[PDB]
Amino acid sequence: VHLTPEEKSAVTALWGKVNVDEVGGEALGRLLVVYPWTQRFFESFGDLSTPDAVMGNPKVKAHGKKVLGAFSDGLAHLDNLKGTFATLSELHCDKLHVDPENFRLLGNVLVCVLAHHFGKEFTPPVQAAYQKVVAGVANALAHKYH
Amino acid sequence: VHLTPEEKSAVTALWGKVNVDEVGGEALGRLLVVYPWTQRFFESFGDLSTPDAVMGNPKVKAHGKKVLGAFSDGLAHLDNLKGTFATLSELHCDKLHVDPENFRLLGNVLVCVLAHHFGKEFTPPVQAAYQKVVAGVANALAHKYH
Amino acid sequence: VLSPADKTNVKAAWGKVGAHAGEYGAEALERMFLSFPTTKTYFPHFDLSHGSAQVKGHGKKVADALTNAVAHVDDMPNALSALSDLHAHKLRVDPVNFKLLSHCLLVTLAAHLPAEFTPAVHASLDKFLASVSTVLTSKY
Amino acid sequence: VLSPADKTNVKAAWGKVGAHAGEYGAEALERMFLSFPTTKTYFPHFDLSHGSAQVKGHGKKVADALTNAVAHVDDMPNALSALSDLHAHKLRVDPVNFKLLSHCLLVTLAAHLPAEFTPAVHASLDKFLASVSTVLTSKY
Ligand code: HEM
Ligand code: HEM
Ligand code: HEM
Ligand code: HEM
Ligand SMILES: [S]
Ligand SMILES: [S]
Ligand SMILES: [S]
Ligand SMILES: [S]
Ligand SMILES: [S]
Ligand SMILES: [S]
Repeated sequence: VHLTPEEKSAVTALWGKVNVDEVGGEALGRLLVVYPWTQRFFESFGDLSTPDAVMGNPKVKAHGKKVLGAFSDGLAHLDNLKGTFATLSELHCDKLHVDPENFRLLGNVLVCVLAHHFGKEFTPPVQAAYQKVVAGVANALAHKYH
Repeated sequence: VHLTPEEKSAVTALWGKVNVDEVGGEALGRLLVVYPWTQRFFESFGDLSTPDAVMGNPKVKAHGKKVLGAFSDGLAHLDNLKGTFATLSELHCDKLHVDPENFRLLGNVLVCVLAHHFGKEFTPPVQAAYQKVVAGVANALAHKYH
Repeated sequence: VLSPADKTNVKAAWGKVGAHAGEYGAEALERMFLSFPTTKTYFPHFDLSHGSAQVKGHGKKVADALTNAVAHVDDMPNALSALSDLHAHKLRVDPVNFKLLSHCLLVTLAAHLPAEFTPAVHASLDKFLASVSTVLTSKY
Repeated sequence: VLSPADKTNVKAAWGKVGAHAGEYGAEALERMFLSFPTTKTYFPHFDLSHGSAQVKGHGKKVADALTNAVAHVDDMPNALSALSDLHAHKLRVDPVNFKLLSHCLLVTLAAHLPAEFTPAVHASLDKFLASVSTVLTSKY
């Protein structure tokens, strides 16, 4: 996907301020709470019976850290997302069979987490740039379905 | 997209029996009837007030003929759908701003029309092959959003 | 909102389905499993091969649920309440998948009822299956 | 189905929105127009530039509709009946677009209410906006 230099600037400046140890777990936890059918894929994570149990679950925080690292890798390779996410696409598509609509959902939850964390700093133009990114990541993760 | 030789065989044998002057208008008409918000894009077509008016509308039949020709062109270039639909993608995305979910809808309506026309000949394996095709066409038409 | 004409159309088309309802439900399931392979992960304990007795038996259950919905079209949330609990709470079915099964049910009806599957009836059946799907996903 | 806890959560969060409701509706609209440019074709007679008085005035109408839905959360189809007629019949809004505006409304709430936008309240607000969207698309 193609961001303008101003879009790249907006995305890069905000991402350098993200707590990479926490935001991934926050987005994954909210995905499991808001879209409860995604809990089907995380049976081995233990207690997901309540929102507090989800957000306090150490396996959720740990796995969210890996998810955020993949988004960081996408941000560094904005015009080769397909090659970047190739092995991840085979995992999610060929072995896990996650419906790709859920890639869009997780991306939109990440956008909600960034808005929550950054407040008025997460301006409409900054959001518009992040929507391009999360859409490109979702599309690249789904290429093995395409 | 990649069809197996058996999938290609199933698709090609059925498509050679399609009435290319009628099936496109039938799918477009049913799209306008079943998903009425798509009528927003066809104000210049005249009377679309009732299902009979839609299916009997000569502009609907005429335009459906062009849509079916584009599907035929996709069937002939199954591994360069992106290049095949490039100018069509710019038209629908950059100038018309059709939401790409509607490309999937039209593809699924075409599948319904083929099932109606061919009956038991439209077996589950034949359908599965056509779903791969219409998904690939929809994805290629949406590339200018991607 | 199913209109009066929609309810008449759905009653008529499903009434013509008759005692084939079980077979058509099984065919719609096979269509879904072959066309949309992600749906197969919900049935790991099924044999999904053609002619499977488990798919045939399940297709009859699906058809009977739709018949119940038709017979109680004005009161579908109540009629399908136990089914919505099952799909959302226990099975945690992805809502995307109801669109896939609904499409395969329409394809199955189109392939078997050439006279009934007019554009108007097609529209009514799509609205009906969307209404059933809305009820079955209402309980996450 | 909005649970009792969902209704409490939605009442609380929207109650804290207070007299900013109009401004937040306008911001959600701007977010949608910039993030999802296809939505702009529904407003060709609007000036969609930042600070537009038409967007500000429309955002107040949107906020007032949601406030009406909150105040009549048990009877939303009736309260929003005229609005559902408008969007489906006259404007013929693509149902996909309600998901886009709902997402931008959540983003707007998240950006302005850091204390209220907990995971539980996030879930309740998403279900609420999905319920509003279902009503507004029920009339095609
Ligand atoms: C933007 C979307 C997503 C990204 C970037 C992402 C990223 C990742 C990463 C980096 C891993 C670890 C792979 C490894 O250990 O080598 C992973 C694993 C996994 N993901 Fe995701 N993911 C996404 C969406 C989803 C969604 C929506 C679901 C379920 C609803 C899901 C389910 C899983 C599961 C079950 C695993 C564990 C697989 C295993 O350990 O074998 N993913 N994902
Ligand atoms: C698989 C999906 C589709 C295919 C293959 C397709 C194909 C075509 C073709 C071949 C044309 C004629 C272009 C020309 O004259 O050079 C066209 C035009 C058009 N299509 Fe589609 N179409 C698709 C989906 C849609 C949908 C879903 C809508 C609206 C809901 C739509 C709206 C239009 C409009 C308004 C035009 C006229 C544009 C103009 O004349 O400037 N298309 N399409
Ligand atoms: C029109 C839509 C649907 C209808 C009417 C329907 C109906 C039913 C019925 C009647 C049962 C059996 C209930 C019982 O035996 O207690 C059932 C079970 C089940 N359904 Fe559905 N269903 C629908 C959609 C789906 C979809 C889209 C999926 C997943 C892709 C799904 C997955 C399942 C599963 C996994 C079971 C349990 C089967 C077993 O373990 O024996 N259903 N459904
Ligand atoms: C939560 C979702 C929504 C709510 C609560 C809502 C509410 C409203 C309200 C209250 C009005 C004014 C009614 C009147 O003045 O009589 C309106 C008008 C309108 N809405 Fe929405 N709406 C929603 C979603 C959408 C979406 C997704 C679109 C398109 C992307 C859309 C497009 C329009 C348009 C084009 C108008 C007419 C504006 C004008 O010509 O002045 N709405 N809506
Ligand atoms: S994940
Ligand atoms: S078209
Ligand atoms: S299976
Ligand atoms: S099912
Ligand atoms: S505009
Ligand atoms: S709106």
